[PDB]
Amino acid sequence: KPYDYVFFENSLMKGDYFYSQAKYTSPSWIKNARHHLPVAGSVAFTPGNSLELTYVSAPGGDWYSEIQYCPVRGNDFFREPSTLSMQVRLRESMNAAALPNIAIRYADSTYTQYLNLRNYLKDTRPGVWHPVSIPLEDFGLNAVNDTNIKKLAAVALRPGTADGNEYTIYLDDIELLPASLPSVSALNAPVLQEAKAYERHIDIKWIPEDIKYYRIYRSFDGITYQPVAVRRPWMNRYTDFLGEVGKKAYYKVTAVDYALNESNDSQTVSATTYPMTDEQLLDMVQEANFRYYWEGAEPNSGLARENIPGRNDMIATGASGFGIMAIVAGIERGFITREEGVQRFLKITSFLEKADKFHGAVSHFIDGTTGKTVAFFGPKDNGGDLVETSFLFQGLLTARQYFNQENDKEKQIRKSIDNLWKNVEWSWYKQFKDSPYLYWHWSPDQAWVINHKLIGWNETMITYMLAIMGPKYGISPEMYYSGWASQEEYAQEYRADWGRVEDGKMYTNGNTYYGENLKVGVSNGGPLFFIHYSYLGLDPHKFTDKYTNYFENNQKMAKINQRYCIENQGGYVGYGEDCWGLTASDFAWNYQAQEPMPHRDNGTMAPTGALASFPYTPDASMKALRNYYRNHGSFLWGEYGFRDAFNLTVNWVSPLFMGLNQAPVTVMIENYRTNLLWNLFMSHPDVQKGIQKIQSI
Ligand SMILES: [Ca+2]
Repeated sequence: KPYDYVFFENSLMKGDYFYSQAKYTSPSWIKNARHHLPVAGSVAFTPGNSLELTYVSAPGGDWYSEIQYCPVRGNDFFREPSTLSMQVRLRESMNAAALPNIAIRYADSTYTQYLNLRNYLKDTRPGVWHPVSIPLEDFGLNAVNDTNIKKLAAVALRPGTADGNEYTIYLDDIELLPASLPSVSALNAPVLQEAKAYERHIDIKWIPEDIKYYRIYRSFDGITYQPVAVRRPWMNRYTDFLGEVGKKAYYKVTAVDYALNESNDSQTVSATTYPMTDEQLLDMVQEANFRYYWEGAEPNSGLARENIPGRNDMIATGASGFGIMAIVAGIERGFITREEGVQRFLKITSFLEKADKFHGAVSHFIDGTTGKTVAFFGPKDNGGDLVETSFLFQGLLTARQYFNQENDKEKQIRKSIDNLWKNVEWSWYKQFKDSPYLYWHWSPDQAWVINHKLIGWNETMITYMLAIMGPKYGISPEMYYSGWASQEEYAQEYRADWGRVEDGKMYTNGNTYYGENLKVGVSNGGPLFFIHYSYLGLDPHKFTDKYTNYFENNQKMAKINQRYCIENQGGYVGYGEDCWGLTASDFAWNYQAQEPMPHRDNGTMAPTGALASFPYTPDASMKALRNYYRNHGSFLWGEYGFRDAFNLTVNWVSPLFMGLNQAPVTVMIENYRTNLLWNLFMSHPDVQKGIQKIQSI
């Protein structure tokens, strides 16, 4: 599906808008918070909010503003646009010439020509939203399409007439649209299924034609409704964070087409928030994250999307393994029935049967509609990803132990998984017969070009575990020491290269951080997801190598991370006992692999850090959960659990939910609660054998 290339719809944060700039040279002025545009929460075309553009264009002064396109992982396919559409509202009547000049800033920081905004404003009456359409043509833009649209970095704004007066205009729904607006033959209300209240929020969900968005209406009395949110068609769900307990709200949803016609109302649903215990909070968090892998699954495969909003069709195989485990948990927790689960797993297993194999391994990314590998990370990564394969198969072997009933469907699930599992040629990923290491990747056409050795401490322990547990194409248990825990010079250098410290370059570490002596681990543990991914199924309580027991050591990493965060050397806003777990996520412009280390901390906290650490640091993780939900939920709690990351220091929250990050929360919560996934995985015969073999060295 194509996205609209949107510069602004709504700020997920209050106050100011991360993806904007506003600056000035006195005697001119533009209102800004840390050179970001203010977010007006009291006026909006698409509810939530709009951007406030309050300025003084004074003779001899200047101001500049821009609204920056927010890149989102996998947001690569867009409608071919012809127009820059905005909604513009003037607070006061004004000379139209005092309105801003407008341009588009390219990715290289050159600009289009500036146009007077007055020329696209039929009506300059204040206190009403005016649709504006600027043909891209008028900026002197040639044909815009997927190959070049991302060079349209920002909508730039400059003074009109320097008349020296203060004007406030509001800008909303700044986006590129096609010349021909998508239309719909009929514009029907979605079926609004229910409202589900929790403590601070109500979740509504509906079932759906190329509409623009759903508009959500809320009433506190059932009589008068106000528009509270919009949801794009890729989200059939809305999370209304009331922030208030015992609060009744009624909800009504309409569908809006690109012409901004509105369907009739859905049925009205209501719910009332109520106080929640920690148990209820765990349930809710597990459930919301589960949604990502259930209703949020790529529908053909049943598997986990890399991210939402992201590629519609691309599944991530590692995240899918995590999600598989989230789904098993979700069945046990009664979020879905076993039969629903079974149906999903029949689809999952049939799809994985058909997916491209690379010596039995899977690629990182697969197109869920075709089974074909997607070279999402570049043309070299177009074949097997053994680590992702291991994450997938950690999930599948867990599922295989779960679906143990003697019926034809669970038999088929089991059959399929056993065969998929047996046929992962782990040994192939040695590259050489005598390689001390597994390799991360193998390309069908470029062979070992990426050439990344699997060297711990990092996230890849389960890759070695599963490689060694593989019943047909297993590798020697010695590979755990020669590869994963390699003492070679090269492996030492590899560790120090990413770690930027010498600590843990010997696999073993032995240094103390925040009073915790870390037996194993690069630096003070690396991104905290290192103690999650390989330990969703592999029970770290039940694996001990010659250096350490892993629950003990992993738990130290969690505590170290929390203690770093409490200490908060960086002075980052909101870090503390209830806000910790530095780990990898997308941030504003790029991926970052954050750690409890100054050079890998910039104020960005991914909730998955603390939350998937539950089994290790339950109280600390429960504190995080409570904080994230009750204090930060207005921006941080969403339809698929917590947003991927947030940075209170720069006033940013992630626009996405990440396949990698949501399931660990469900799964590790579950392992803390019942040991479910651990017990499942650890009961697998091949798993037991491999562990025995490794521990007997
Ligand atoms: Ca808006």
